[PDB]
Amino acid sequence: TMKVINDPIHGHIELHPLLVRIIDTPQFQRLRYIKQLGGGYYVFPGASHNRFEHSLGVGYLAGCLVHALGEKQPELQISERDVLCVQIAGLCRNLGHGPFSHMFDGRFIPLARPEVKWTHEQGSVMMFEHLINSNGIKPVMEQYGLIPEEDICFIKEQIVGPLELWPYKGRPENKSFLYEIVSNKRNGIDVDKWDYFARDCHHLGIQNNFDYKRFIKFARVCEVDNELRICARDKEVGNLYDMFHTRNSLHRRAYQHKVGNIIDTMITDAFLKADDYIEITGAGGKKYRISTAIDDMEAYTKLTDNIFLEILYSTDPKLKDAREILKQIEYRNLFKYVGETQPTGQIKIKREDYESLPKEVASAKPKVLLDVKLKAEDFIVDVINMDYGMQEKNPIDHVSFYCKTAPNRAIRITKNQVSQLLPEKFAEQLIRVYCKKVDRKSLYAARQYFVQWCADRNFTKPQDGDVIAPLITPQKKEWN
Amino acid sequence: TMKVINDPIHGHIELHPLLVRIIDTPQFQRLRYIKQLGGGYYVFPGASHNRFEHSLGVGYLAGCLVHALGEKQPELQISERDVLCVQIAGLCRNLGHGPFSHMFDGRFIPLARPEVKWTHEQGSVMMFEHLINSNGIKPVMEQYGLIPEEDICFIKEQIVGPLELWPYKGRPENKSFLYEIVSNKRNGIDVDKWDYFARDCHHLGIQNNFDYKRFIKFARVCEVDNELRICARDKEVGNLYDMFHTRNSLHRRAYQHKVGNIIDTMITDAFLKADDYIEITGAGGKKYRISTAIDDMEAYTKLTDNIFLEILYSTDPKLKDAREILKQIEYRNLFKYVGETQPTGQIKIKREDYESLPKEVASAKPKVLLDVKLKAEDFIVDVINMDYGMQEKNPIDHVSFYCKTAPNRAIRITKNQVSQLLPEKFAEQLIRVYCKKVDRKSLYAARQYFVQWCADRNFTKPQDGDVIAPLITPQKKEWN
Amino acid sequence: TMKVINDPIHGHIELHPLLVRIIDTPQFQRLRYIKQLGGGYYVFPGASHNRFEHSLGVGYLAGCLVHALGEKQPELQISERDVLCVQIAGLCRNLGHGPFSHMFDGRFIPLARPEVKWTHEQGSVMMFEHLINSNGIKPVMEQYGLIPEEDICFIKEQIVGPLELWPYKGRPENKSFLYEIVSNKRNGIDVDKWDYFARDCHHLGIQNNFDYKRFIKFARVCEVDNELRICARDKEVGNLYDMFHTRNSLHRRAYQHKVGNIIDTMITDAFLKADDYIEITGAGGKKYRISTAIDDMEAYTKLTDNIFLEILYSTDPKLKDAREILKQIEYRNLFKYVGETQPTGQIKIKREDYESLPKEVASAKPKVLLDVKLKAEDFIVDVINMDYGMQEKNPIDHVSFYCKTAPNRAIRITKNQVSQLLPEKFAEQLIRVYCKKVDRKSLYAARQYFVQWCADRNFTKPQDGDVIAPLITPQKKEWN
Amino acid sequence: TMKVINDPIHGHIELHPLLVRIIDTPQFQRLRYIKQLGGGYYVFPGASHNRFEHSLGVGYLAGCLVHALGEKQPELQISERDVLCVQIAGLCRNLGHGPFSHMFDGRFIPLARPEVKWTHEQGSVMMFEHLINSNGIKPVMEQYGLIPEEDICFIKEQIVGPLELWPYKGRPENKSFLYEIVSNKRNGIDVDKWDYFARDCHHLGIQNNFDYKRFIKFARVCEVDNELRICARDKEVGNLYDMFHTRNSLHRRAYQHKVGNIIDTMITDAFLKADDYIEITGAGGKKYRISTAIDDMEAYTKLTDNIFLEILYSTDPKLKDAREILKQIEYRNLFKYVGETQPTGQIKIKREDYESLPKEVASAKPKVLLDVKLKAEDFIVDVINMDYGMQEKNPIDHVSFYCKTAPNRAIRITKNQVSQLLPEKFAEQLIRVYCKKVDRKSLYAARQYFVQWCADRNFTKPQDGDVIAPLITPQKKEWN
Ligand SMILES: Nc1ncnc2c1ncn2[C@H]1C[C@H](O)[C@@H](COP(=O)(O)OP(=O)(O)OP(=O)(O)O)O1
Ligand SMILES: Nc1ncnc2c1ncn2[C@H]1C[C@H](O)[C@@H](COP(=O)(O)OP(=O)(O)OP(=O)(O)O)O1
Ligand SMILES: Nc1ncnc2c1ncn2[C@H]1C[C@H](O)[C@@H](COP(=O)(O)OP(=O)(O)OP(=O)(O)O)O1
Ligand SMILES: Nc1ncnc2c1ncn2[C@H]1C[C@H](O)[C@@H](COP(=O)(O)OP(=O)(O)OP(=O)(O)O)O1
Ligand SMILES: [Mg+2]
Ligand SMILES: [Mg+2]
Repeated sequence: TMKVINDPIHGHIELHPLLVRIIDTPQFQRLRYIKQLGGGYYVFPGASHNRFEHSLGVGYLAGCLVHALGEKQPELQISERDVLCVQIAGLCRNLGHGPFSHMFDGRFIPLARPEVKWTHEQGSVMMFEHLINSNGIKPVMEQYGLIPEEDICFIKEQIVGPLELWPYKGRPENKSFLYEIVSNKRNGIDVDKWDYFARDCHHLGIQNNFDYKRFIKFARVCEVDNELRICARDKEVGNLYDMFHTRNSLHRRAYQHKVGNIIDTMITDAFLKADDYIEITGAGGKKYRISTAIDDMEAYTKLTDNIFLEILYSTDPKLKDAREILKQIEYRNLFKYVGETQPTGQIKIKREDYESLPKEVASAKPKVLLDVKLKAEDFIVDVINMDYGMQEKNPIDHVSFYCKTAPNRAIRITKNQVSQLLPEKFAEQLIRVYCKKVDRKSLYAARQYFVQWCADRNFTKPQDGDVIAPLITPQKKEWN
Repeated sequence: TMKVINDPIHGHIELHPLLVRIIDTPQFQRLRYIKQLGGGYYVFPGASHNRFEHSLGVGYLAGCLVHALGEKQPELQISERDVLCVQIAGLCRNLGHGPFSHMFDGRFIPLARPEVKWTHEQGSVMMFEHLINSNGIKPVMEQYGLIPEEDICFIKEQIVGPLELWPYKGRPENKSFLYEIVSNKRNGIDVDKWDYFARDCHHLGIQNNFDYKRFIKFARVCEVDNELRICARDKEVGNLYDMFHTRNSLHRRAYQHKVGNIIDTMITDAFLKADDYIEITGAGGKKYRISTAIDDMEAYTKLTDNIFLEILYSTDPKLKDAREILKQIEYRNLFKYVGETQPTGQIKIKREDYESLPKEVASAKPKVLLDVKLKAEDFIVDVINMDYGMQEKNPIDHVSFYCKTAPNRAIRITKNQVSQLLPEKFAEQLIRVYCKKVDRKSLYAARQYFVQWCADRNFTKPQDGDVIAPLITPQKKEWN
Repeated sequence: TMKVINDPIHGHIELHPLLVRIIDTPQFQRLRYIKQLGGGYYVFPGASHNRFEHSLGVGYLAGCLVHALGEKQPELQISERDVLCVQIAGLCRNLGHGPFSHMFDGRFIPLARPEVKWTHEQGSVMMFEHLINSNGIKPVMEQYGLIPEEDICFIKEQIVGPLELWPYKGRPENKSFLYEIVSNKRNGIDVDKWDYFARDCHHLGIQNNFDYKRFIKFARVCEVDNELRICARDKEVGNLYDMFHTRNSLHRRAYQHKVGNIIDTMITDAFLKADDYIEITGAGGKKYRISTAIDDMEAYTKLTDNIFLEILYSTDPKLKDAREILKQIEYRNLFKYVGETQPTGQIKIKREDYESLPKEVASAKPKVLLDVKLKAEDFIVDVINMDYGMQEKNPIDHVSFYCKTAPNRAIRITKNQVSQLLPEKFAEQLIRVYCKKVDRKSLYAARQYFVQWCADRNFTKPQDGDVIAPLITPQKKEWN
Repeated sequence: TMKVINDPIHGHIELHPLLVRIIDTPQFQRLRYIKQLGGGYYVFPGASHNRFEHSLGVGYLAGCLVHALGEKQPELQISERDVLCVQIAGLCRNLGHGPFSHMFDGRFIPLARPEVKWTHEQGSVMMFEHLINSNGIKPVMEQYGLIPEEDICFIKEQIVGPLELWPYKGRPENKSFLYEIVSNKRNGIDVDKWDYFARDCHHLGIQNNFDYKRFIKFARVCEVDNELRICARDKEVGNLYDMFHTRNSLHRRAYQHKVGNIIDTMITDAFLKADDYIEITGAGGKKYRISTAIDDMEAYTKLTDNIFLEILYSTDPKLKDAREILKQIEYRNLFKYVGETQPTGQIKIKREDYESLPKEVASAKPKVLLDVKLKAEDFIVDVINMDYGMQEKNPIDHVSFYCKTAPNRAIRITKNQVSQLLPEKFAEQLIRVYCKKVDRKSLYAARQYFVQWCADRNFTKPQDGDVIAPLITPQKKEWN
């Protein structure tokens, strides 16, 4: 019967035997060897935590919220079956993450298999399928009153959305609210965030400005457009705006730390140079690469942060180039950050243009004395899209609220009904430039190119522009 | 010699004997009987803390920062004398607060002595003067190397600004940075905030999004316009914006909680009805009122939260009206919140108009069935100015930064150099309306007046407008 | 309907309307004006907390545990009625505390009304009776399914024990376990402790070594001697020992801090000198003293920490003596701690003997040069009984455990089955001596008397004996 | 110049450039891949932390304490040189740890190379030597005013004790107190503990009962027996006893968790079965085993937790046996805990007897019906020595204290001068028995053997003895 796990964020979590059974598989335990924050550990030494513990946390909160709704509203007829299905989805939405988490689907796969479209969510589903089949979980699900045909569909839909109008098959419109819990496609307000805010802050040594327990206490289900949706108490609208401010602030300080990102980049680089030579045994002894392990779940199961050390410790001279990069990390000879700027007004930059940016920076011609001349391959240019989870859209516009005087009546709240101190935009781009040539003079040069390039493209003045390129900044009137 | 105090926020604080001597006086100990958050305790039961502990905290952080600067830059020639003066100012800037803190100078005095102009800062200075003189502190200051003539001036200036060009007398332009520590008139970034953020969050059960220790580690002094000012590392600019976001959020959730404010109001009302009958003995046996105790520091010394209980426990029928209000608080029959709205576009409301607003709301004529008709005296209207500490101004525009490549060279950073996700405005007004008549029907009515009044004045649509006044909201096109 | 309160220790607590109604009375709200830790605030400035918030906490935890038992074991047939009754007892066990909490029943009443026997528990019951009657709570109890005759008895028994074998009337032997929750007379393991551990640590700035949530998750009810009792999982026995270690450690560092205690003593002294002159209006306009207010609950209601300030701020020269003592506290001219010692071996000291100890210390004749000669009235001697809650008894010997392999079978665990690193004794006495004469030479003398007295009585050598009385310590062989 | 690192336990730590240089080496960065708590991660999912972060913490606290002593007492003439040497020793005392930390030197090496004597301390020294030489650190040490000949000796002595009367060469008797900071051989009170208490509690979700900051504030150096030693303020003696209670409690609940230990045991077993086949390249391409990598630091550098996954992911059938054990861990088919007991009175068990205990348990002949008969190889028996760090000795007897009235005069404090509630013994043994045969009937049998064996050897009655072996416990009178 049921187990208790002590978690520093949530305290003692009770786990239903079915969930234990799911947890105690190689597919799930694999998450113990995948850092939540990837290269962030190398900047924030507190951040040792792995996707495993985060997954328990999500599972538990999913459970908390669904239970709370059932207690508050029996009329919903939430069953233990529904509860466990939501918890399982909670536990399992991180199953698909690869080495160093977002480094893998955010940097490595895009560059190593550009044609394929892949997300950790896709992978979570496949890994889940594989986990169920490989471990005879279906019988156990039935033993506790679950219906695998319907429920496995439901669970997958919770994670990834429809597998193709009410587009969901796993549950009907009257249980629409269950899809809003683990991975909310409508506005991004889900228990996944709540766990990582708390867990990441605890580990990074930053403090979390969002109360998820509070939010659970005020959550109700109401009818909205013939769907039953989760609604938040009206006055909590400020807390929701703050939730996304907090998310943005965590990305600014931690998830997109300039050095954290450059380490992610150097690791990705090394993975690219090892991809040809590393072999991972999949189903039936068949062999895959780092970049193809995503095609066989038995291979993907063995693909974790360990790869990094496999490479670092290798003696094969095939891997000399990859290994040498990782060693530079250890000695802390990293590519050097040059600076940060943003596009101006309407200007927006797409993924297809990314490869051509180092070339543009090298093409800048600053009117300054240069010892060394720098080449496109010497520049790395990271473009980062910061938003409130919905590109240009305001997610609070996609949230339903209920007032105390009419608790069953859903309503909408506009930005102007809340505050004038809110942002007018909800998306932006940051551009970081780094140089692969580390010496004083290369770095000095790189600054001139960079700042010149900003001026050429009419980007925003880097904060330290006047100090790093005092001869370049005067040419631009707007800058001063 | 020196004492150690254990504080839940800062741990063990060391106190120089001179500071102990200052602390162990009636004037200072008085702060033990003054709640930091006033009426907020009646909403947030964690908020039992008094100004006393907050004052130690401020003192300590003042000391931390001044010491840190001296360690980092000996060339500043910060003396122990300077350190103690800053700490004393730190300890003493809350000396002038009255019962329930901001209730007293924010609500009570304005209404009870409208002709006088008064602030707790004014009072801190007078109370400090009184504390020094009444306790023979001057000899002790000299004993530890302080020069009372110069230093007492310095201390007062730190708290209140110039007592009347370099306008400060207590210290020269080369020590300009010492004025920026305890009460920063230039941009509001001071240790007072840092302590209350941490202390209030710990007690309220909210979490603080600002790392003051970090800020202290990155603080340097640089020349700016022939002044030596405290400068912050450039990349910490985001943390500063977040500091004020946090401040605004604390006000939204706690310091301006609608019910917290109404309790402050009811306490103010009771004080008004007792002001004629409560007598407080000042200097030479002379007697004062609650509203006149501010004229004699010996009387003000005895004016604390105790007044509230004096009134509650009184048997004198003179005080029946005041006592009856406090009893309604105990039974939780409070004035009832009707709703909240804001002015539109440019509209701004001054203090002189405040008294006339209940009258405007009563003058609204909603086209709805009314059992009761409500009068101006039945309405309370609270107008709340939310800003980043400098009305319409952005305080980060008044902050100086230094880059890592040129640490002595101060620079400025504009909003656009940081983010497009920042606010476009830095000030706003909230209007809350409450009704003194509590029954169902008076309340129902009050909602109609309120919503009608909003429509009449072209204010923003209250969030729950459609639910509380469904017959009123349709008339306004813009609202729907 | 139900309210949510944000508590820093427990987060958001939900409160049933009935409990709200009980809370929103003058008798309950009174607890807002009574410091949990009395004089400890004057040592630990974090400790601003009042009995009110503690009481909410205890209420909530009582609820948590009773709910957990019902969820785990439906066969117990715990009703909502039972739940609310336990919560009410939880909320209400601190109702009887007087000014500065344990100062009042621990020091003041014993000295001021020696003939009467009184405890805050007695008073909690009376105040509860008074609260129910004075506020028409009985109808509201019936409205929510409670049976006042039985339930009010039950609630009182939970707080104070039997009002006179199964000695309880409010509930039968089959619900015996409900008595173990709020105030466990059998072994002292109850939710009251769990709240104060957490709450006091949070405020004092100390850290709590006991996980009550864990304990709740492992709690079961089992049959023991034809009673149904709460049983703890066997392996949690170490945690229980640690619970009492933590309690003892809190008393050592905080609740019995030498200076905290002396302040309690000086406050008590001032109350004694004011007792004749302070009048408090009880039932029918009849008037009481501080020391007699315990006889009429209407008067006791108005007896709070406020008394302290009433006295401090008084101008009546009747109160000059009392007032002067409080002023010495403010200036921090406190009675001076001389030292601490313990009885040896079997020696135990009774409460009646307390009055004769100052006399013994003054009777010591140390062979040393004395400027001043000290008198019995110049000495204060505080005797403190430190135990695990049950004098000489080990409370874990009165705890029932269950094993995982037979969850319904209760068992006992002896000390030797746990560890040899546990204490061999569970009770002891500390003796502190203070001098009322504060000057260098009186204090120097006092140390000689004290240390001599220790030697005479064959008490333990004070830790600093050799430093304070180097001429006295050599005479005792055992000491060196 | 200097770097700042954000640590969740200590906040922002400043690092001197020299220390950064030491940190940014393969030898130091290796610690990132070694779990502080080894197998405890598999029980406490919060415990993801590695030795790396702990090492920074120790470095920083070493620095805090030495600085504090210098500030308090300039007469000590502590130089920046001394400071950095202490910090380097702090950073580097964990350099020698092997995979899963104490699993490696506590279980694996003892069994795999019984003839060799080895500790992580030995290895820390060797790894340090290797780190200095392999990275040209000596020049950098000289650049900052260090004298490698004297200082490297000093640093090593701090870690391991004398390398062979004042037995230390690195510094004279007048700087004796510097040896007490990083690794205190006299009484075990050092900054290593302080960091792990705080860091481990934060991660395990347990709470730490020891205030190291406080202790640093009250630490002074005094003369004791012609040495200058660190002394603690007398009244802090209780906090020290509590420090060790906390240590013992952490071991009870976490470091010696029965299942955590069994996982360590299964990992060890797998390492043994892989030891023959895993090869690790050391100096000059020469190859070592897991068990011999301790002989060449270049090989040891590459020996980390990674080994575990290397084995788990291997396809080599040489490793089938090792791999199969790790897989049982992943599926959570672990050896089963049977129970725990202790020796009685004087009985003590030496290391030489350990191998023979499974045999004794199998030799027990319980008078009960047995389906299966169990063999010595089916039993694991773990013997755990719990003490206060000094076997039978009380470490507080080896601590020096200073009183407030004579701060330069060291003194001693005995147990009886503190409390009678302290332990009478400071060392004990726990015996845990596990069965490798997991089925119902094997497990049932195992309990009979175990309990019978306890009875035979006159060990303490297992807590659940009566439930698991009701037929066996009656035979022993003492048990009942
Ligand atoms: N004393 C403690 N305090 C806090 N957390 C603990 C303590 N002991 C164990 N834990 C943690 C470790 C685990 O994540 C979780 C479960 O541990 P534990 O209760 O010992 O389970 P177990 O499986 O070992 O016991 P059993 O199977 O015998 O019930 O709680
Ligand atoms: N063991 C403790 N742990 C944490 N904080 C403590 C402890 N003991 C006391 N404190 C707190 C309470 C006070 O605010 C502050 C100082 O108390 P303390 O150190 O006992 O000074 P004291 O003035 O009582 O002793 P002395 O006058 O003999 O130096 O520290
Ligand atoms: N944003 C917040 N975060 C954390 N706690 C909060 C926040 N806002 C309020 N609290 C606390 C203060 C109270 O103790 C508790 C209840 O406050 P609140 O939810 O505002 O009730 P209320 O009575 O004002 O609203 P209503 O009656 O309109 O539901 O929550
Ligand atoms: N906003 C933040 N709040 C708290 N900690 C932070 C924040 N930003 C960074 N940190 C942490 C992460 C690192 O462990 C440590 C180093 O900080 P950081 O200033 O990012 O150094 P850096 O090397 O990237 O700056 P630079 O090299 O430009 O001086 O501080
Ligand atoms: Mg003292
Ligand atoms: Mg850097």
